[PDB]
Amino acid sequence: NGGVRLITLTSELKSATVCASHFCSSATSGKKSTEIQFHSGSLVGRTAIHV
Amino acid sequence: ESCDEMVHADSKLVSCRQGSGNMKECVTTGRALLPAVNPGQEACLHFTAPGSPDSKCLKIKVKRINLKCKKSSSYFVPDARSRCTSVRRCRWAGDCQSGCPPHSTSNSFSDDWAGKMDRAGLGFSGCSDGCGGAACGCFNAAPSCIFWRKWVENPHGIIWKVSPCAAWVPSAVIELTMPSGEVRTFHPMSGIPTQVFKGVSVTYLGSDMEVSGLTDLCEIEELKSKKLALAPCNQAGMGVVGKVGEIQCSSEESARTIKKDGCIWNADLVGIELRVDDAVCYSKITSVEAVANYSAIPTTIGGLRFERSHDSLGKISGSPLDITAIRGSFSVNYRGLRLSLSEITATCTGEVTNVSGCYSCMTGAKVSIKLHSSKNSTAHVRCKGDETAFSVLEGVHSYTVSLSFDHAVVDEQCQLNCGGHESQVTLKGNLIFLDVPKFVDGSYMQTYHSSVPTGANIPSPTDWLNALFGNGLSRWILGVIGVLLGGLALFFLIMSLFKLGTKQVFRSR
Ligand SMILES: *[C@@H]1O[C@H](CO)[C@@H](O)[C@H](O)[C@H]1NC(C)=O
Ligand SMILES: *[C@@H]1O[C@H](CO)[C@@H](O)[C@H](O)[C@H]1NC(C)=O
Ligand SMILES: *[C@@H]1O[C@H](CO)[C@@H](O)[C@H](O)[C@H]1NC(C)=O
Repeated sequence: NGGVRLITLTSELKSATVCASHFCSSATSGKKSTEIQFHSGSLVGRTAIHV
Repeated sequence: ESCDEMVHADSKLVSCRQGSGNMKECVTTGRALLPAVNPGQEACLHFTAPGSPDSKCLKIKVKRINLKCKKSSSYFVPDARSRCTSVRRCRWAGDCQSGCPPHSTSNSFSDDWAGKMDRAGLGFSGCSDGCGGAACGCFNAAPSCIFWRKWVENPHGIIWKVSPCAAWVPSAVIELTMPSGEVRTFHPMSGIPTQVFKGVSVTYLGSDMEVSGLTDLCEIEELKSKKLALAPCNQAGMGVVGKVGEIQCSSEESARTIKKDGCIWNADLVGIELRVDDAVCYSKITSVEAVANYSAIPTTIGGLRFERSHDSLGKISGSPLDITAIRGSFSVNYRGLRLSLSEITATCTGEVTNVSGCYSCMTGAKVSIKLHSSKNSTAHVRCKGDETAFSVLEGVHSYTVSLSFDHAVVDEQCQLNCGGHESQVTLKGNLIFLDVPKFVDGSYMQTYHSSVPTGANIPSPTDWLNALFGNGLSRWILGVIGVLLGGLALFFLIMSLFKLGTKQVFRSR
C-alpha cells in the first residue's frame, strides 16, 4: 500500500535505484527486505517498475 | 508504450529508384526538432513517403535526467610508501678528497645500488657526508663519501581514478530504437557530441542551471572496493604539493608500478634524515582521507542530494526537490540510413475496447485499441486534441496506448487509419483528476522532475453537482427540487434545535 519492496536472496543490498512511469526513487539500508516509496498516491494506474 | 509530439519535418524528400525490383529505399536526409518530454515517455518520428501509404517511426526513450559533469582530464594516482637504503665506504684514494660531486655529477651509483630494477620506481640519487676514524669505518681522517638512495613502493596495489571537472552540465539517458529493429543506448550531454551512430545525432539541450556551493569538486572513485567520495582534487601535471595530486602515472595498467617514463612528480615528496650512517626516511604522503571537505557516497551539500547512480561511463548523480525546468528539447540530425517499405497494405479495421486514466495530467489517459490485419506494422492514428502513433503485430492482438484529453466525459468521434485504409472509432468512458503528488518523509528524489499541470486550479460547474442531483435531461430538475426540499427541511430542523438550545440556556440558570 505504501510502495514497492525489493527482495534480495543472494546477499545484502548495498545500493539500488528504482524507476516508475513518471517518478523515481533510491534508498538503501543494508537488509534483505527493503521498502522503497515514492510519494502518497503517485502511482495511480498501470505502470512498470524498472529497478 | 504510447507516443506523442509528432514532427513530420521532412516528408516527401526522397530520390529513390525501383528499389531492388519491388520496393526499397536508399537514403533519407533532413532535420527535425523534438520537444521536451517527461522522464518515461516516447517521442516518435514518423516519416512519410509520396509513393508508400505509411512508414515506420523512431521512438526516443528517456529514463533519468541526472546532473553530471564533464571530463577535463584523466589520471591515476597510486599509493606510495617510504623506502630507503645507504652504504658505508672509505675514501682510500683521490675520488673523495674534498667533496662528493665535483661540479655536476648526479649519478650516485657506484655499480652497487639496486636502482636498476623494474620494481624500484621513482627516486632521487642523493649523497651526504660522513665521519672519519676507526669507529667511522676508515683509518684516515678524511670526509667519507656516503651515498643514499630513497624511493617509493606499493605493496598492496591500490589504484585510484580521479577525474577533475568544473562544469556540471545537465544530462540524461536515451534508449534509441532504430526502425530496422536494432536497439542501442547512449548518454548524451548538453551540447557535447553523442558518438553519432549510423547518421543519427540526437543531442540534448539544457538551461545552464547555476550551482550553490559547487566550485572545486571532483569524482574520484576507487577500483577494488568501488568506493566513491566527493573531495576537491588537483589539476593537470603542473600542480602544487600539500593536497591531493601526488605521484601520478600514464594509465591504470601502468599504475601498478611506479617506474619512470609515464609517472610524473615535481619535487619534495619524500623526506630524508640521517645522523650517523643511518639515512632513515619518514613518510609525508597523505592518503585520500586527509584533506578537508572530504565527503562520502551519500552527500547532501546544499539542496542537491548527490547519490551513486549505477550507470556506465559515470557514477555521480544528484536530484533536488521538484524544479520544473524550463525546457529540455532535443535536436536530431540524419546523414544516411536504409529502411524498407511494404506499400502492399490491405484492408484493416479496428475498434475501441476500454478507456481510463487521469485528467490532463502527467500519466495521461490510456486507451486500449484492438486491430486486425495481415501487415506487420502499418498504422497512424490522427485525431483532435492529441496525436498518438504506435506499432502493431501480424494477426489479431490487443494494444494499449495513451492520449491527452481535456474533458471529463470523453465522448467524441476520432478517425483511425492503418496504412492506406481508414475507418472511424468512438470513445466513451468516465475519467478522474489527479494533481501533483505531495512530499512524504523517507522518500528522496532520484533523477529529476519535468513539469506538473497546475493551470486551471478551479472547480468546473459542469462536472460539479453531478452526484448531488442525479442523471437525466429531465431528471435533473426533479433532483434539484428534491435536494432543495431536503435542505430546507434540515435547515428548519437545525433552526428548531438551535431555538430549543437557546431556550434551555436562557432559563434554568
Ligand atoms: C572547504 O569548503 C569551505 C566552504 O566551501 C571553504 O571555505 C574551504 O576553503 C574549503 N577547504 C579547502 C581546503 O579548500
Ligand atoms: C478491457 O476491460 C477491462 C476494463 O478495464 C480490462 O480490465 C480488461 O483487461 C480489458 N480487456 C482485455 C481483453 O484486456
Ligand atoms: C513480420 O514479423 C514476423 C515475425 O516477427 C517476421 O518473420 C516477418 O519477417 C515480418 N515481416 C516483415 C515484412 O518485416
